[PDB]
Amino acid sequence: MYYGISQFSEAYNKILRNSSSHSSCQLVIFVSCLNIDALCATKMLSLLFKKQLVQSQIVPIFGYSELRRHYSQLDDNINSLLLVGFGGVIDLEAFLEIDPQEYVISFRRDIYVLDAHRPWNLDNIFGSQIIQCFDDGTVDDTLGEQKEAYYKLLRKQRKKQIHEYEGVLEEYYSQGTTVVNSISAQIYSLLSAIGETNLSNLWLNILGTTSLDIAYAQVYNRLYPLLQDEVKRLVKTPDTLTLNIQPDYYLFLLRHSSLYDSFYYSNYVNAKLSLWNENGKKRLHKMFARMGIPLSTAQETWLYMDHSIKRELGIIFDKNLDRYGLQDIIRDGFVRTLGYRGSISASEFVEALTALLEVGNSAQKLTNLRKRWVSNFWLSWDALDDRKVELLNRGIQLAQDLQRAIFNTGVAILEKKLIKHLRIYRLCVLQDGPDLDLYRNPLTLLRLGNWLIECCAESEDKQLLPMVLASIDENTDTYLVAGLTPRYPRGLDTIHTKKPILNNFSMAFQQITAETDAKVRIDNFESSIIEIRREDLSPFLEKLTLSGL
Amino acid sequence: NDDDNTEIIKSFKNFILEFRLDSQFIYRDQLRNNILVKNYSLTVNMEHLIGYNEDIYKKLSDEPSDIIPLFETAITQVAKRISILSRAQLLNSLPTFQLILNSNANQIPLRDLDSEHVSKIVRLSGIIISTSVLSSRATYLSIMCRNCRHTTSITINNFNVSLPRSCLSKNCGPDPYIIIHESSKFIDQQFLKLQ
Amino acid sequence: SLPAHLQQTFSPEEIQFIVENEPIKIFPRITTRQKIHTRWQLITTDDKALNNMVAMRSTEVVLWIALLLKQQSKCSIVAPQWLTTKELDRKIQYEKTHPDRFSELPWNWLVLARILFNKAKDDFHDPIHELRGKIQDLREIRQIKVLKGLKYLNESHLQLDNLSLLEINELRPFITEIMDKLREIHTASL
Amino acid sequence: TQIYVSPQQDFSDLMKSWKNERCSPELLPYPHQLMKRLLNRISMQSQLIENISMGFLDMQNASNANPPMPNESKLPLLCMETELERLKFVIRSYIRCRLSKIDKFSLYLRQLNEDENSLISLTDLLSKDEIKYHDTHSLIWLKLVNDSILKYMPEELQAINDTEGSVNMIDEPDWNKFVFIHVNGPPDGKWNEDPLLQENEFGKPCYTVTIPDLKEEVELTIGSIYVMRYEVIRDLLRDDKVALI
Amino acid sequence: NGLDLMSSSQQDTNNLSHQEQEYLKEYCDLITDLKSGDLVDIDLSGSLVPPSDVFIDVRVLKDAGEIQTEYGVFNLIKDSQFFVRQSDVERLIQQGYLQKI
Ligand SMILES: [Zn+2]
Repeated sequence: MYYGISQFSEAYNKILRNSSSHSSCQLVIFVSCLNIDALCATKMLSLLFKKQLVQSQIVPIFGYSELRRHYSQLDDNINSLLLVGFGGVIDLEAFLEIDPQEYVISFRRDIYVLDAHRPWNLDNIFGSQIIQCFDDGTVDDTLGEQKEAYYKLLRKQRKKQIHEYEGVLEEYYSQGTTVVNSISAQIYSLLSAIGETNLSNLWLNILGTTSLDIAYAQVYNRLYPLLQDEVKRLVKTPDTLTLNIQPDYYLFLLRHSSLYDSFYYSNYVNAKLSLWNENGKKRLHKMFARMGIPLSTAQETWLYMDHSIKRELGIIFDKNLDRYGLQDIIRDGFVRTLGYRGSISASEFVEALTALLEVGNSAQKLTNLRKRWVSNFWLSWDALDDRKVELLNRGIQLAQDLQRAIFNTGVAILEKKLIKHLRIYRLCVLQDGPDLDLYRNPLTLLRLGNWLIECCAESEDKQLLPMVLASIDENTDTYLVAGLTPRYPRGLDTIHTKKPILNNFSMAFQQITAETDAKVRIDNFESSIIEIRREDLSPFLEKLTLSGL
Repeated sequence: NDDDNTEIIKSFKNFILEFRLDSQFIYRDQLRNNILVKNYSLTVNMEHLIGYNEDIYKKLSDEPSDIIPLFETAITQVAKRISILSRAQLLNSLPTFQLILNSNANQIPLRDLDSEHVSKIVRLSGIIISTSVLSSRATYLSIMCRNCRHTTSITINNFNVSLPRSCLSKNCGPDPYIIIHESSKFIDQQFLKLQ
Repeated sequence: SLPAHLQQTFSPEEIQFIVENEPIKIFPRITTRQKIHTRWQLITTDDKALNNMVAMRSTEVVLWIALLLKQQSKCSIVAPQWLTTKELDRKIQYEKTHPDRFSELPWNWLVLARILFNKAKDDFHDPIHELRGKIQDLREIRQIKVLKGLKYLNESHLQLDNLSLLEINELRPFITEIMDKLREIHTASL
Repeated sequence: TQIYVSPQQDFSDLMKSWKNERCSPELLPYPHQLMKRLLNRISMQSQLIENISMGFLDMQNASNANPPMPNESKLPLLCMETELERLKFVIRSYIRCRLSKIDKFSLYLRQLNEDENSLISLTDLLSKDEIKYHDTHSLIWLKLVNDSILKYMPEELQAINDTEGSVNMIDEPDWNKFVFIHVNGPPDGKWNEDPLLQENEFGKPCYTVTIPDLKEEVELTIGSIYVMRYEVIRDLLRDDKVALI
Repeated sequence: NGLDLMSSSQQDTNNLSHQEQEYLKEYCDLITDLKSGDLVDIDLSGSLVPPSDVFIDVRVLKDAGEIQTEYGVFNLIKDSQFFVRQSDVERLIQQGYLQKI
């Protein structure tokens, strides 16, 4: 590894020696837009560098074209550069035509790349001195064999060693993309090693960790005890600030919407009870009647909801959920209270942030969309501070609206049975429908796909197949295709979790595009999301059917 | 009996004098600006009351008609505290302050009202179809006897009193009292119809 | 400075600046004693205090320098004597018992309070909310006394012994104009 | 001024002069020597900060060497530059206020200047650039108003400096405006050798002033804020005896 | 700053009379001349809000290239945030190229 866990501080010191100045901006940070963990890490770094009065600039970027153009724009004055949320999986030097002899003097510049994706470019570490990254503890133990082959490959019977090295490199490659650690977690480890921990840093670390609950529950479960222990280690006065471990549930905005809607819109409850048809609603009404909460009482705001039932809700759930089999909905979460404002949970706050990112405020229209996205990112960033709450109530109401729209589209999809079951991978295309303009956002498409894959997993089928989802943008006449990984049921043991399910869609797309002159545009930081032509979708599809996945 | 009333009044006065968000005591400034313009009233939002402490809201929702007057007299006590000087010891033309509430609870249709909504706080919407003419109501009654012929005063609240039996201590009648209309305080009441 | 009518009175930012250009006490966290190193050599403040400074000792600096050192970890501001509950209690008792005289308070009243409450939060020995409420009560009663005293507006003169800068500033454009109008009426009538 | 006790005394005098000028209803004279010292001080301060910045920059960019130690390096330079910025702001505000006042009373000042009997001359009250400003502004405004309106105006009243008829065009300053004062007393530490102050019961030395129009006598004790007209208090202001707020 | 800002206030300033326009031009000339005398080291046309803080956060409003500063360069990438000195961006803020003081 380049920078181990114990070396962070040392590297940090170097930054000061190259950036701490009186009247010169010598530090620029590029952030992976449309990502919560990157936003939390950027906030923590901004606070850190505002403490010691180190001048800096924050620049959001969306695509690799923007990254290349912005790097080409930069001047030689910038000694230190930060790249948070991307860059691990590709070789920057080849992309950025970096000449080490041009930057020898050594260490003319410094580029610190900080990413969480686990399959990363081996040459980027073992070949280059200018580029350096913060390892999470993977190179030391996992790559004890690949490095030997790379070092050896960097009298006629000696070709056996070359063949073995080539085979080892090939075996290391052709692996799916996954995430195994958190950027905010690494930054908080650095902060704990330095000695600048406090409540704001703990809150941001909690947000960054809990942003992965939907997709990387294994990482979340591996990392949770550290957060619990750290929170334990660290009169209602109008200036109090409380962080506690309160029971919480897999519910959609429980403390801001009625309990009926909370049960209605919850993805896990939907998957377990089939609420898209009438039998689901009948079962929900049976549930409510047997618990004993009146239907008129359960349809009121959580503030005015009955105090006694609010107190005994835990016992009611414990005694009633076993028959319906929802006993996996109860978990432990973090709750933050400040004075007389109210109570917010981490899940609710991250859903509000995600929805505020989603909604707020040919090539030219694509550029306009991308600048709208970066403006939404900045507005979401501004919403972080405690002095603004009209930028969070709006986010909560927009989250409610977006979840309603997603539910309305998913029920129609499941009615129409558009999910075609092929031999290898499932496929569905949203050819026509209402409010299809909302799905031009990749994060909204991922939300819809997450709900669909949860619904598919919560069935009796014994086939784990990748799912392909596509949409339409009639103005551009292009399909937005995103590949989705299969997921195990949330109520499963750890023995069948030897390795998380990988994603081969990026490899398949790149191979097809490199062997066939298709009219696509692969520039998103997510390598499994592409834009394809309406006329070019199908042939491409058959190609993907005929290619080794 | 009187101890509980004093405790409730103290709780509401502490709520008024201690509630602050960021760097502003909103309700005290509201009282100031209301007294300056001669609008003896105060507006309370449910969310602030619940966030401050839940027991006060629970008691208000339990028996509203008995608890509201205590709050409306705590308001005028605070107003007299923060509007006039003791001067080491006058007009004092400050009547009992009016309390106005706002809420965002679930609405209840008119036809849904039934026996379980008796003596409860409800929110509902309709259309006004007719307004009655305003009438007078008594609040501070100066009462004179006829045989013993002494003076007494009666204070009347509007929520939820008759001529006292026997005289105050010779051998008067059952209710030998009359109403002195001068030196009496009156307010306005109006009737409305909702559809 | 013209800006319409901003040439006649002081804006609140100017009041904050003129108040923060005042001495204050400080407990430094570092040492800068000369070797027996760059000279401060400032022009509008004595350097000998700053240069000949040793840690954990009392010294006097201007308020803005104290705030600048407080932004880093190089400072620990000492709160004044009048910012404590036991002093404000006797003060408020003095206003309550005397219904005609304004109590003696520094002319930086409410302003040093605002600055210290905004910046120097973790160095107070008393809870912040209690002090803020007591200061609010003081402001309330002084406002009542000012409103009561404003009724007499002679055309000759007036006396206001112990009013702070903000209280005079927010009342100047009204009292001045009313008295000027009265003077004009009287002079035109003779 | 004739000599300096300390530059901080000059700063205090400048601040007091600015405060007096901002609220006074009449244009006051010009303290030439104070700003003559202050501008030169600013010149040396800027020169030295630039020299030291050049020195550190050359030391850092001649070779790798050793980067400057963060301690006792950034904070002093920050303090000097921010102090210079604040002083520049104060000077700028004072100059702009004086420019606004000179713009207001241009015609009255010009009429006063040509009077030989007036012991007050334009040279004392103004800096040279202000004299040039007044001259050019008056000339251009007169040319504009003559080209716009007065060319069609009858000759008998074409003059804009007319003081006869119904209404006069000369804008005299209002000497009777009410101002807020703080009785500073004598500037000396003894504060008791002044030949004007008197005594009341319980000591409390006071200054006695009279209002010619109202036929009254008003006591002005030390340490009390008053609300008094400006005409009767010009001398005490000019003697640094009272300070306007 | 005595420039009349023809690059950005009414655009063509044609609602003024020609005499008023030449008066405006000569007044701009006078303002430029005035600060060329003994006050060359002070910018009179600067801000009049007293300097309260030394380091502030500022957000870009319009896109441009990179601008040279003293010992540094500021690349005005569209919609970015700077944590820079207060005494370095007042000119840009007055011009309207920056936001969120
Ligand atoms: Zn009787």
